[PDB]
Amino acid sequence: ENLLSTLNRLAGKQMIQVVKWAKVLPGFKNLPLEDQITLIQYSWMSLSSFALSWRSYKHTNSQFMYELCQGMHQISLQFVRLQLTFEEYTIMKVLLLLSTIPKDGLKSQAAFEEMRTNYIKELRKMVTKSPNGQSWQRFYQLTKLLDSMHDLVSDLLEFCFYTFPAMLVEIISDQLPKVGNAKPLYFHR
Amino acid sequence: ENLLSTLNRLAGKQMIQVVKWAKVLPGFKNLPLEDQITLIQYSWMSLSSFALSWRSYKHTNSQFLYFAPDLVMYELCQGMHQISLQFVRLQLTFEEYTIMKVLLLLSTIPKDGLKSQAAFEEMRTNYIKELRKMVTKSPNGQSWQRFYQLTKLLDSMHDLVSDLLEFCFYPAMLVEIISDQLPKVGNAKPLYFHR
Ligand SMILES: Cc1c(C(=O)Nc2ccc(S(C)(=O)=O)cc2)cn(CCO)c1-c1ccccc1C(F)(F)F
Ligand SMILES: Cc1c(C(=O)Nc2ccc(S(C)(=O)=O)cc2)cn(CCO)c1-c1ccccc1C(F)(F)F
Repeated sequence: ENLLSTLNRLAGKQMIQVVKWAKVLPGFKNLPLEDQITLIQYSWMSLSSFALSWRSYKHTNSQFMYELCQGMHQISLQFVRLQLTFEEYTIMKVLLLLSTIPKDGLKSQAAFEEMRTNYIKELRKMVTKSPNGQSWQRFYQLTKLLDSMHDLVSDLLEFCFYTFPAMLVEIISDQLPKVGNAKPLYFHR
Repeated sequence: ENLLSTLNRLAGKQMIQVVKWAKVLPGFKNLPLEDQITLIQYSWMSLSSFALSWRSYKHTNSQFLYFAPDLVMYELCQGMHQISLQFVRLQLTFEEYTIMKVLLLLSTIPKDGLKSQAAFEEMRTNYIKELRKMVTKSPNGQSWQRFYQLTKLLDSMHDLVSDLLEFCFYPAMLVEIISDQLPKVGNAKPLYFHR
């Protein structure tokens, strides 16, 4: 009984710490607030898998739902193969945040597409400086890894839409709403 | 101890029922979501005063401030009771209430301006026009007169609550119901670098 509760409570501790991180990313809180929410929601499983596999690779050197956990452990091993930088994690994290959208599209697809492109360019630039042994190779791998991140979580998004709150919506809109200062509008001066 | 708790809990019951009402108003949920929130926030005391004074005039014919059927500070309540009496003077229609309510919702903004001042200014204008049209059909006893009164009444509604906005300032509930229908949660399209 106790196990599945704690992971849904750690999931919650982090989902609030993701918001705080995303809200410094350039041009995020400059998106529509509808979209901020949608983009964090849709990404979350891609985002978590990466983050978990990362802390595997960093903390216990890729040592520590076994159908489903096996994937993450497998990626954390890939991280050692690539000797992934932090830079490459934080960028690839952002990219995952922007890799899952609704088929409908977002409020401002135009704004979103610039942001994603902006970041995809950061990666491009960032691997004409940290490859191994040319740049184009490093790019092919980091990209294909981000893709396989979707495949890992491919069939487990419906199975989340169950577990998928009033918590985060508080912290996202928190800083953006702009609450003495009030200007009332009169019909006669 | 018990009194001031219940009014802050009736305030909360209504704050959620305002959201649901606003979200059918034409061109509201078409505003920025930042603005929906700001507009409901800033208006709330203008909005409540009108609504309370209205249920006075409708339910008990302007005798007691009918806070609810579950309930049939006097510096401040005196104002509302005073307005509810004005309502009888004008024999205010429901139409005139619901429109004037919307106008109050769009009558208080931050001096900074909203995310989409342009969008907001069209909305307000749109509704100010509804009034204008709506009192070239329900006056008494010419149209221009009825406008002067309903407008000056919406103004006095700001004066009534003039100094009590700080005292309100100085939640996670409504933010849930506003964004509720607007965010658009199987359907997911993941974006691949290689097909
Ligand atoms: C533990 C967990 C987490 C989690 O911790 N995620 C996380 C995301 C980002 C970061 S970051 C970028 O480094 O801040 C850190 C952590 C998300 N979920 C899914 C909940 O809907 C679960 C969960 C719940 C129930 C069963 C199974 C699992 C699990 F996903 F673990 F398999
Ligand atoms: C009761 C109340 C209400 C209230 O019920 N408002 C309301 C708004 C719209 C509608 S509608 C359009 O018809 O749905 C109905 C009702 C708002 N506040 C202010 C709270 O910040 C209080 C309150 C709390 C504490 C002390 C004093 C008061 C009071 F305002 F009453 F003086």
